[PDB]
Amino acid sequence: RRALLVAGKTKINLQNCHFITGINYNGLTVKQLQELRGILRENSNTKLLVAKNTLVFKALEGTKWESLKPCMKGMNAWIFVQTEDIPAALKTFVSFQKEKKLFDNNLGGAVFEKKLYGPQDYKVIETMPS
Amino acid sequence: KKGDVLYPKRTKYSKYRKGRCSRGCKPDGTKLGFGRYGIKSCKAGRLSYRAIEAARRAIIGHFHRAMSGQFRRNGKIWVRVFADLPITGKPTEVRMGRGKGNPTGWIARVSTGQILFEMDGVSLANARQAATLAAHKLCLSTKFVQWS
Amino acid sequence: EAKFFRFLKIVGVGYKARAEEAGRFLYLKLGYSHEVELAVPPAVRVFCFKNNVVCCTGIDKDRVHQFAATVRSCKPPEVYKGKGIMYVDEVVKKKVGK
Amino acid sequence: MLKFLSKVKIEFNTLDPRLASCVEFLAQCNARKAKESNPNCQVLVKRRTDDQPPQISVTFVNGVEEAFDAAATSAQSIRKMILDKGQYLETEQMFREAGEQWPVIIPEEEIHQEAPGVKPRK
Amino acid sequence: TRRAVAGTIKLTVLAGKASPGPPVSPALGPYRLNMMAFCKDFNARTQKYKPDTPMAVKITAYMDHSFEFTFKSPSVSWYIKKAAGVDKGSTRPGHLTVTTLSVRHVYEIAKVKQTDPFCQYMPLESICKSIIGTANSMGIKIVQDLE
Amino acid sequence: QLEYLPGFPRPDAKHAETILAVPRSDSGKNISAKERKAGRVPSIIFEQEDGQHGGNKRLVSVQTNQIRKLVTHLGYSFFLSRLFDVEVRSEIGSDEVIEKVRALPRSIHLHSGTDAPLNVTFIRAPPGTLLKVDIPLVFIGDDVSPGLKKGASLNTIKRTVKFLCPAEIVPPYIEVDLSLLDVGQKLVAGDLKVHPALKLIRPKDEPIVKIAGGRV
Amino acid sequence: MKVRSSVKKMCEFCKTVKRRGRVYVICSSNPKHKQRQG
RNA sequence: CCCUAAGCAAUCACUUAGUGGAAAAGGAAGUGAUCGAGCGAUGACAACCAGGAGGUGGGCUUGGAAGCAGCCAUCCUUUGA
Ligand SMILES: [Mg+2]
Ligand SMILES: [Mg+2]
Ligand SMILES: [Mg+2]
Ligand SMILES: [Mg+2]
Ligand SMILES: [Zn+2]
Repeated sequence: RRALLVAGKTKINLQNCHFITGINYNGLTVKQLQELRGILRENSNTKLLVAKNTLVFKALEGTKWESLKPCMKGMNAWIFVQTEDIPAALKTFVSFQKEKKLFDNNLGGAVFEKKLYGPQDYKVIETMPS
Repeated sequence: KKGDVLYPKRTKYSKYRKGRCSRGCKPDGTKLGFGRYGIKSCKAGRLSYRAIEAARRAIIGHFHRAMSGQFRRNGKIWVRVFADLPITGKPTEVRMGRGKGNPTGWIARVSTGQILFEMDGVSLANARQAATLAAHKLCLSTKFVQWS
Repeated sequence: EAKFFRFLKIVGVGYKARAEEAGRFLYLKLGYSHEVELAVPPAVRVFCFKNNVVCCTGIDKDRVHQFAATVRSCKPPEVYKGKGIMYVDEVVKKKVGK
Repeated sequence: MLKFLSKVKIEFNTLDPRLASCVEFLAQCNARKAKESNPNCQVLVKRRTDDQPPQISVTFVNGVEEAFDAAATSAQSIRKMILDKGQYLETEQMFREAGEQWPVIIPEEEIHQEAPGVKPRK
Repeated sequence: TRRAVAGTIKLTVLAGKASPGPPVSPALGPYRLNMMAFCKDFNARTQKYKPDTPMAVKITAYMDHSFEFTFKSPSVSWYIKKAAGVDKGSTRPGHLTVTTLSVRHVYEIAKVKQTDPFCQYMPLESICKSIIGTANSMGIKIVQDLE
Repeated sequence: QLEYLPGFPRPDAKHAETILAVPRSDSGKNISAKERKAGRVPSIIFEQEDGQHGGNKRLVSVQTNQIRKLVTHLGYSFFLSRLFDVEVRSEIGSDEVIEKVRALPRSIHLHSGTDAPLNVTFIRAPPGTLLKVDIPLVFIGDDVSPGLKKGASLNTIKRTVKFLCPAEIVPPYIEVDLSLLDVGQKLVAGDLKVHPALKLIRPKDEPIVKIAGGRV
Repeated sequence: MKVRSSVKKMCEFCKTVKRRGRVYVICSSNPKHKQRQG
């Protein structure tokens, strides 16, 4: 029944999703975590969701978001970008690391147009605008 | 009635037979008549009225303590066993036969399966705990009964 | 080669521990009129350091652990001030002496 | 955790499906409890694009370095043998600091010698 | 920054009148905490408001005798028993109703209770239902409109 | 129109097992004890029609484990107010089906001390048979009722109500909603929501439940 | 050591152990809880 | 089996207490047999690691009672929680 929640939450999360990534949420306080979730929802259009690794992928199986399966280890927060404006969605977390000084919490792996880009790779996609 | 201790106000005769109590069951099975939870006996035997009242006091005190406020008084108990048989005895330094002795107490004859207490207006856990607390006052083997 | 180690702590004013002959003998001062002497068994050796700390080494785990238990049983820790012989990582829970 | 170590250098390829031990070790060693036991310690992360296997290579306080097979062993196993090796190096230390020769050595035939029970005597 | 938090104490002081002895006395004296800089920084903050506002402060005590405290606007209990009626909540709330309030005072307090430093992303419906919960905790009755 | 109405409880699919039976050659305490020693409960399958001369009776034995599991899972009253499929085979695991019938468990005897099953009675209920069934009551809405919010107590006077029921639409239970009950007033047997094809056997002025005055 | 016929676990730190064919209750927290059946 | 005439009898199970070869309420849960119940690769239990919050110090009581002396309420929110 608690998996039905995660199935529904990611079903609503993937209705307009263009981009899935992860954030290592080691050491983040509850106030910091809620602040990042709120920053991502008004300055951008992206919904953040902490869930099991095994549930999210099972709701990403037989789907467009199918090959992410290796990058589903560790304490992860899933950042379903439901807009098209990927550059602002990636810039606001860079602003978050710069302002709040949290360099242990990084963006690990992403899926865009069914391609798993490394964090080396989806940085020029933050550099380019529209 | 008579508050705590339960025995008849009067009897037709003062002195009764010993009788036999080691046998007797309920040949059709047993179901609760008033409550949702209950205590029934597993063996056949004799219970004194003091033991019945001790078990009733244990159930009442557990319901009084475990529940507070408005649900403290919402627990109800039914006593289905009644000590209506008088027992007699003779004093020391008295030889064997000069008639029956004076009455000394009251007993209840219990059969196998016979329901002793019934409970309602409480939780299942409190009913089980009150049944466990009441069983230690009784000389017969008992079992917790649930309505189903 | 000694693989197994167990470390004892001596707590108490005037309490001392002293090894004598290449680790084959242990001497304790536990507030008595004499010293308490323990003969270290074969394949076990003993050392004392500058923290009032006893060390038990050796190649048999059973003998080393048992000898450390024996040394602790010479003066087990008392509950009111923590004095006696105890393991280094052992937690003693104190109570208020009225 | 960090009371025997002076550098925890962890490197892994980000995409490879055996990164679980490395990221879990990063979870263990970057904790609030971990860095209040050794603020002088260094935790180094090297994210790389090539396909070397994940490798946790720690070095201890007395310069001893002992690498690990991160792709094949769990982070709790890594932590357990780090605790064991660090305790052994600490035992070897106050041994050398007090004039005792390290390693302490005994002949390997006193096991067969009979050992009577240790009775404390005056 | 790096300090392991020694303690965290909450504290109630009326607005601007922080003379450190009756409320700011043993409360900060128990944990070695300094009084002068704390009081000047507090009264340098709650000067914009009316005096005698029972404002609540959470002090994050430390080991280097340093302070990073957060000042919070007063409780919704005071906001509801000042904007509704008597200053005495029920003896048996949910059994003995004391004062009744409709929805609009709740809406205005929810507008006030969003201005806290850590509630920027909380929505007003959430705070409104929370305020109904606090009202039900006190015996205060809630309605649609009073006439 | 012989179907359960919308919004009414239906028998659950989880407890819709087939009761397996083998024939029994005799009656009495001797063969009953020998069957219970073999792990079986003595039984009988009969019908309403010729009550004199037996009811076209068939003596069978059912497994103790299945009967005990069904009585524990359903409950005693819920077992006796629900139709079952009974299959009679020549032996346990065979293929010679002797009778396959849809029957109501008319009675079950559990031992007064140990509550082990001693006897199960099945009455044949093809469609169009009217049976007197004791339907258990499920009380809901006690957390919403104004009478119990004020601290008053619930006097549950009846736990089962007897109804004459066609076999197709025997309700497994009747839900009694207590939500519109404040202190003092009571529900009677006429207030129970049933199918129109069910008839009360006892008078309609029989009190079911009553919220009695809490002690001030 | 408390010696009684009915030995019990009376806190979450109480463990039952069987030594020399006898039932004991040992407790890491409260030494009052230490019991022997007999 | 010997004492003691006749089996260290045969087959399949059980106990390791000399139970067998004295003794109850009650305790403990060893070792088997059968049927269930609940959870479980959607990752359960045990273990290790990180969080366990906000309205709020709920209202009353009250020298103080702040999750935790006592009475009443026991809701809501953000949440992975
Ligand atoms: Mg006959
Ligand atoms: Mg012979
Ligand atoms: Mg014997
Ligand atoms: Mg016995
Ligand atoms: Zn204990």
